[PDB]
Amino acid sequence: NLCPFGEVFNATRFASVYAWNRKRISNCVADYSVLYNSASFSTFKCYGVSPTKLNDLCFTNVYADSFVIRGDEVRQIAPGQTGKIADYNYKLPDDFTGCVIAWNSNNLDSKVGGNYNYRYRLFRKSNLKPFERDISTEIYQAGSKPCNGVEGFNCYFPLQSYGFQPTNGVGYQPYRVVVLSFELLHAPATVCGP
Amino acid sequence: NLCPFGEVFNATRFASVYAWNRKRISNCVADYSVLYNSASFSTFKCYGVSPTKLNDLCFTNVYADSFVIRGDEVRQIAPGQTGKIADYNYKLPDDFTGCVIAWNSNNLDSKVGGNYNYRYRLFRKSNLKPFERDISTEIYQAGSKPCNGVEGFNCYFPLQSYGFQPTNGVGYQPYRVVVLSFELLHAPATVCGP
Amino acid sequence: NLCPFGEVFNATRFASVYAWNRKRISNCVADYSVLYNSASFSTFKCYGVSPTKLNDLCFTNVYADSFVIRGDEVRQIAPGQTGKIADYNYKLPDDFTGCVIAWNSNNLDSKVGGNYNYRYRLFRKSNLKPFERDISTEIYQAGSKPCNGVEGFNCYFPLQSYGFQPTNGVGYQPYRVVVLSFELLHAPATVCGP
Amino acid sequence: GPQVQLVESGGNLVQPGGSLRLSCAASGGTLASFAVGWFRQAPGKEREGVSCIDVINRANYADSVKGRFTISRDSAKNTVYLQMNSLEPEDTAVYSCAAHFVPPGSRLRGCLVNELYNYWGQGTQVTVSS
Amino acid sequence: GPQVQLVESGGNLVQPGGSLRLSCAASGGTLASFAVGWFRQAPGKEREGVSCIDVINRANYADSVKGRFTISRDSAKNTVYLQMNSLEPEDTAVYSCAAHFVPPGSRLRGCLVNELYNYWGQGTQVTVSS
Amino acid sequence: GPQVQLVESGGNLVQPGGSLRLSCAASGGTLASFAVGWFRQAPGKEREGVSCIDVINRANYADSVKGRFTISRDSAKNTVYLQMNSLEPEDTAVYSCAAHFVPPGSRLRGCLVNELYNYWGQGTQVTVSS
Repeated sequence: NLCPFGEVFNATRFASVYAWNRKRISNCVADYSVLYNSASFSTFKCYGVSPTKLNDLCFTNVYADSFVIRGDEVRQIAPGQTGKIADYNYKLPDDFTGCVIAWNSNNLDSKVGGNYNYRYRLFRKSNLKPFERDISTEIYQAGSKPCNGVEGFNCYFPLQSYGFQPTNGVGYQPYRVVVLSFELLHAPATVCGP
Repeated sequence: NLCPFGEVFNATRFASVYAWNRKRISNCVADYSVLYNSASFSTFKCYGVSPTKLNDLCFTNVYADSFVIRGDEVRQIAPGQTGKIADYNYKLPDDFTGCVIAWNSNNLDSKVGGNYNYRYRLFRKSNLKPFERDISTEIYQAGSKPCNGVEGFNCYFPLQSYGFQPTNGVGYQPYRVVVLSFELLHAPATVCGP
Repeated sequence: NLCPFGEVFNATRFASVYAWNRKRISNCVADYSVLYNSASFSTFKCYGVSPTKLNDLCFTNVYADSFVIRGDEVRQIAPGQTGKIADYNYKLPDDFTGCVIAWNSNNLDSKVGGNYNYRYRLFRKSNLKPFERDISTEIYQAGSKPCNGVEGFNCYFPLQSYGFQPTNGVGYQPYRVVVLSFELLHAPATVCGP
Repeated sequence: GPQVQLVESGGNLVQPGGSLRLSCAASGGTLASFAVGWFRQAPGKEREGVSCIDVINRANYADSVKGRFTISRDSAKNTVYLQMNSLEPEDTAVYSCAAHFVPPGSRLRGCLVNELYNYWGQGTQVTVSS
Repeated sequence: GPQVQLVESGGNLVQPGGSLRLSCAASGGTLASFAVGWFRQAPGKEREGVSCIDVINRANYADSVKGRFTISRDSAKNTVYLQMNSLEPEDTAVYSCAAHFVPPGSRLRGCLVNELYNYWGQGTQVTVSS
Repeated sequence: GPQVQLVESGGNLVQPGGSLRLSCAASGGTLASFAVGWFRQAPGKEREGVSCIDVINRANYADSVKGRFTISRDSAKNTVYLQMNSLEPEDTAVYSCAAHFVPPGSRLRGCLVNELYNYWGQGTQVTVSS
């Protein structure tokens, strides 16, 4: 009956941002204040709310979105951003109430030869809508010649790998990100607090 | 803000009808009359609603389903039809309030050697339910021997390709189809008009 | 228009429990008595509901989950069970109102050389939530060295085949299972009685 | 994939009395809508049809291979297999794949009776020797 | 598939001192529940087991190949690879695949002490020469 | 996979004037982020690059093969193909695959100007003979 936050922050691997992972957290009594005790989070921004004002007011939905991106893209995890991540991978609504936690995962997610197992979407014919997920892999038409499923010049495969190395700089190091969404919809209550 | 319906109508490739695509409109202001001006649509049928009182009526949901079928099958995209498409790929309910737009896409979807990239379901043990989508590819038992996953006599793969060629006759030419369903359910409203 | 229970119980193939199948039964009047009259069911336990009140009761939704397991695991298909099945394949909530039907399918699902086509999940880092479905195939860390996607010692592929042979004993014979979940929400009822 | 492509794999050097399974991978459409044939070209000799299968999955064979070869369909992988048994040295050839579409008003028609296909593969060589 | 089949691929003509990776793909069940072994038949000689792996992924090897050959498991593709290095001419053989199911009460148990297998492949030939 | 591996398949014995398509499968990352090149070493001769392709999908070729060989990218299968036409006996070599990562600030740079790659495959041998 406990709220299992341990699984969301202690995991061995995270999702790729293009195929980002969403987990519903329902039917749970939670303690939220003992999570902020970890002052090792390099990023911690909450929208429509202050970081210590949610122990009595409850909301019906709690989603744990999580993925990995590199240091220079973490700025895009916010309502109203642009860039490959914000527009082609993970987009937050403008009226988004929730929190954005990020921390540097270099000792975990990189290896000496490079760790090319996390991917992102480089190209897309239009921006995502908020919380849309695109897992398709069709050839991207970057020119006036139609690509016709075949790869070639101006006909690119839309997904790339991040190259994560321990000697990379901060803008190029892996950052694990978790977005908590507290939606204002109506349904029987699921999530409690301290 | 405004809803660019072009996203549903302008695509380079369409879905196969058996795996028909659905695009939701979350919250958008639309202009409906300047689309009906295109009298170059081979089909424009509206059910449960008046066909030119479309800017005054507001609706809770707006779904744009779209796919490709051949010309002689367009008769089947309607409430209460039969045929492989209506029963095994895309079925509309009998109380369907919405519109069915279709147009001939020969110059787009055909190729001189044939275009064999669009698929449909030929066989199914039972009819779909309204707005059901069946993407499975299990061997179809058309005889008395059980198929046991193996293809052979009376044991067929359920999906076929359409052969779209520019010289085909109209009943065999590709038709792009877009279906708009206007749901009146209890939830926040999404799409209005001018 | 009738509620199709025959199609859920008379099917040639069943799902594997790890990728168990779900079918919604909606917008239909159901026939319950001609199913309970069949005393050829090896198991028929109902929770939160009486087995002969189902002709007076209307329900908004009815879900038909089905899969195959071996005989002594049938004990685990109940609210509050443990074991590979209950914890890693198919878990029922404690507040489950519905029925669990099982019958021995040795004459169908066994083969003289062994039938290894049904699978189950052997390992998992945490228990499922009620009605969660896990179809992923990540290498399971059974040791202290990280597995890194590669199989080896203490680094196992999570899925196994059931070995169904006609000479197996009952605890090792295939049992087809169907669970009926009768949902009551505040919404129009869809499935009533005769 | 703008056109139907056909790729053959599985060719090897094998021994007399060996066995071998060739495959014909396809892209561009559902191969379950095409009639598929296998051909061989021995060194210096002309192409000869060897086997075929139609959309109803019925096979036909030439007599020089009948009883040794089996044509088979796996369209969940969009391929057609050619299982070759009891290989003797005179089976040394380049084995090619070929296909043509069957439109709805003709699905009940047989194969290696037209013996004319629009789409070809480049072939995979099989050499049978000691 | 009604029965477990095993197909071997990767056979080629290669050079002494070369290397080559054979594969054994399976259908009909999860290969991660079977003990898998590799055999070779050189021309005119009897089968010899060369390598095997059990369900907890421990490998055992023949004396003729220990240190040159590595058997390994990729069951997300339902296959078992045999990495063969430092090929000498006397490795010219037909390399076959073979498997048997390990039921739950026997998951801790070794291999090539159970050379009895229910399921065989047809073999893929490896020829090593200059 | 902790590391990027590259496996080459398709090597065969083929006839002069034949054709053959080699493939380079990859695991561990998206091959569409790596520049990929093909090399050969004939018996007794030194390794030579024959073809390469970069992340914008532009190809380069050696003169010994220019006009006959085609490098091509199929990133839905995470592979790079090498179609070899008009094979002459002097194409008999071991064909190896090789790749290195292209980070974002270098996506426009070309290829076989990187004759140094960080990841190699073991090679599949092609033999051209009568």
